[PDB]
Amino acid sequence: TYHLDVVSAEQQMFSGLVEKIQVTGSEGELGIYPGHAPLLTAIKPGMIRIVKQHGHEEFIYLSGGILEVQPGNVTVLADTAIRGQDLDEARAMEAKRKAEEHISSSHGDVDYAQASAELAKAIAQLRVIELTKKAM
Amino acid sequence: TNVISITDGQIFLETNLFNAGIRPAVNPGISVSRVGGAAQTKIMKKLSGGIRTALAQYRELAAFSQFASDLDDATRKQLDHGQKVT
Amino acid sequence: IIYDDLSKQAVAYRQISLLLRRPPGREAFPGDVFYLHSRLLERAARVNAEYVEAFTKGEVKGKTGSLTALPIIETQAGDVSAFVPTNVISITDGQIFLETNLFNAGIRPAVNPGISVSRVGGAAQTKIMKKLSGGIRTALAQYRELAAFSQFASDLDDATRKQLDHGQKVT
Amino acid sequence: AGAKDIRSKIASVQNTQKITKAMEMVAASKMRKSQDRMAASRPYAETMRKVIGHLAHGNLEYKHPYLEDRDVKRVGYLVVSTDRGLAGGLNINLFKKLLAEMKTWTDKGVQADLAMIGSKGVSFFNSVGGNVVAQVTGMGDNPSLSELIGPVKVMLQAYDEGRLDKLYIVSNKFINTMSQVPTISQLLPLPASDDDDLKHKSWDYLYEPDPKALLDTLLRRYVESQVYQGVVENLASEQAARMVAMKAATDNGGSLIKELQLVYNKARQASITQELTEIVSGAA
Amino acid sequence: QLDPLVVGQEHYDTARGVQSILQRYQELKDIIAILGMDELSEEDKLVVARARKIQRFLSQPFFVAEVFTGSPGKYVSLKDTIRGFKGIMEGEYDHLPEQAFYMVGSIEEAVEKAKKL
Amino acid sequence: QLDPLVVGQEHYDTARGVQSILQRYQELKDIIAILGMDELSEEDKLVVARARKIQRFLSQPFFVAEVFTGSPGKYVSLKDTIRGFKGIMEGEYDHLPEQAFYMVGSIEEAVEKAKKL
Repeated sequence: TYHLDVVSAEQQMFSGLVEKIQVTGSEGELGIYPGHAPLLTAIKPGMIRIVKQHGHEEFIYLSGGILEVQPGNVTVLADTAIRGQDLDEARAMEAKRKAEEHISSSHGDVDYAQASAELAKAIAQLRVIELTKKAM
Repeated sequence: TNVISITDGQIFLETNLFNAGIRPAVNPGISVSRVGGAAQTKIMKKLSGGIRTALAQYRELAAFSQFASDLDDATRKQLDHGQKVT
Repeated sequence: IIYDDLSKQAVAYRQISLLLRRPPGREAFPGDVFYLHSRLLERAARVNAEYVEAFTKGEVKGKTGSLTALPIIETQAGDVSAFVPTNVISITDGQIFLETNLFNAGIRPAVNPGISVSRVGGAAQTKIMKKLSGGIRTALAQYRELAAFSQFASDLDDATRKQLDHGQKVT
Repeated sequence: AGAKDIRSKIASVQNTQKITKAMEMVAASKMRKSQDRMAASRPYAETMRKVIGHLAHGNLEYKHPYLEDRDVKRVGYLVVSTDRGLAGGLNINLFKKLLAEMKTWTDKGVQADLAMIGSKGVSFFNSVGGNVVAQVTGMGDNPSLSELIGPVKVMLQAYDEGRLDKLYIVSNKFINTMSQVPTISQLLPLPASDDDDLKHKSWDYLYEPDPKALLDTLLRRYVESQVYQGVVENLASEQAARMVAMKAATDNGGSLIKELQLVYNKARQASITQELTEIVSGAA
Repeated sequence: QLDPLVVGQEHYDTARGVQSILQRYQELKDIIAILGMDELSEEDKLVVARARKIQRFLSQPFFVAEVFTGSPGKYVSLKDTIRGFKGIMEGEYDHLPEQAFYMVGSIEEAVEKAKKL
Repeated sequence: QLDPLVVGQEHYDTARGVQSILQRYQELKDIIAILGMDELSEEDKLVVARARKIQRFLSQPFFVAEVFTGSPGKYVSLKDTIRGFKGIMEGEYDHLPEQAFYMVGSIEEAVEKAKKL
């Protein structure tokens, strides 16, 4: 068997020893058995099939990525969203827009919000440094 | 405490407000007048109610002024209207 | 015996002293205000069988008498340090501190652990209770600060979430 | 003054000390988790950089614009900033390092373009009149690669279009729980970074369809991934800085209590003396 | 006198409900300041809306303040007070705007006033 | 005597500006004491940096105090000091270290003292 890693930029999706995989490579569907010669290809979105050793199959869904193969290593640099000149341009347009209208979304950290609010209210009109005679 | 008990109202003059530039230094949040609205001209009676509320909301929000940049514009509007009326 | 609000006997004594021009003391309570509550509370005692047998001239021989006292005091907004409350805290063998925050929050009786204590300790406690309760006190004393850390922290370690659940159960 | 004011102030400062100690605890846990997410990024970038080692530097090479060291007429920066305050000087040290270097660049007459991650830098450079071309904000403590695609896409699109000649990322580096450092590091043109595939002369890939098409997306994804790594290291560095700052603030509060209680005791004694002298010398 | 045995469970529960709703709105005000309204959950925004409507509804015009405001005073019987606060907390009036509750007096007058605003 | 009628507009206005800055600096000393100087807004750091200069520039060496400090005394004319404070407030000496202002005469002895550290 061969060692397969499925890894995203954010996290690792799979690791293990595998009997075969079936993969929708860009220029037509592909299959990797052991000892497969060194190869490098982009892939389309869809279910990859994994056959783990002792035959235990499992599926994984990939949104794209690059498949790469070496003597005993195969890895799939998956990625987290559909990547395509159609979508990336929309993202970049929104990012440019927000630079113009000067929007800012609030962070979602409700705990920092509450802590900072209580801190601001507790520290207000404390006037301590006038009361303790500390010079500063 | 005796004369605060006898009279009908109080004008509290604050030395901090007087230093910060606010002159006359009347402290609106603890000054009172128990004859109140009854004694004004009705134009003033009409118009000053909103100043009361503008300053009350400003005094409730003011604690955040030292973290203001973190605030939300929905309150930044009030927190600037308070400063402008003051 | 239960004295309801010695805090008011002190005041009545202050009045009936100042009416007699007897010279004042801190907070205006007359000089010997400590010796007012002291010579009272020191009668609550457990007296051994030889004092009983002497006092009663033999009529009862085995027994030990006793007189427990539960005085009540009334602080001003939780100020334990006021004059009379700290006099009495210095005379007695413990205190049950009733906390306004817990009482309003619905925790009735609002006993406040940690700051309340019985200095005779388990010697007074029946055996089964000394066994079962030996942990409760400090476990709750810790839970009440752990649940005060809670509010500024979602995403709690469940090694502590078990604790905040148990403490909430028992409370 | 008077006992009943100072005891109220002491109470409020003790409450403040509770707040800041809780925040120190929270930040100390989030640093551990953010550094775990930091260490969950290395594999992707490292393997992709080995692949680019083989494909681009190689024993034969492919002309790509991102590799060549063309003339500099204007420079882009990707700026990482926190979304939350109380971080200590972290943002302002970073912005001053950036501003010093951007001054040094504009002293050769080159313009500069900024893409902002995080809202604090957005506000700062709106104030100092920087040239912010794109921004993303509100990622908070959940950075994700998909949100970063926007600005990095803009900066790539402008680089290949010749509108930019060099591209930097500017961010903090987490080193120790007690020490982090602001850094400016180049990412286009791609640095020369060893990874000599001479050893790997033994083999070569079957490219499908062709090496140039693959190499283009490999470099695009690699730049995106280095921006993501920088965002996560900055997040972990923010959590470390907030932890040490809240520690300092809790000890400051703990000293202010020592001052206030001496003032309080003095007032207690003076009020007892002036009460008792008013009573006694008011007899007879 | 505020305990179930004397006021009845209906009254006691309505009172504790109003207290709970206000006490949670106090928590929420300082999230709303820092983060703005939109980050709240759907029931948090509904709690805020009911808490404001209760806070407004506790106001009332007095037959003796009639000289200061001019507006004629109202008398509200206890039945109508409980039925109003329970109906607000149960959401029976979530469709009226907040100003409709201010100074009306009884809850039917809230329902009437909401039309003209 | 501190009236526009008496000292003229410019002097009165400078004095009141100095008071306003120093008061705003007092209002910050508690937050600075607790949380440190880094949590201030970017414009408050400037208020603080100017107040800490105004405090020093209010210092002066006295002819009678040569006994204590050696440094020779200075006489500063009014015309020559309202100009210096108007300058510091308007931020035109805002590139000079604090200790440049400590124990000097007019603002030109400060601008000189900065060169020598």
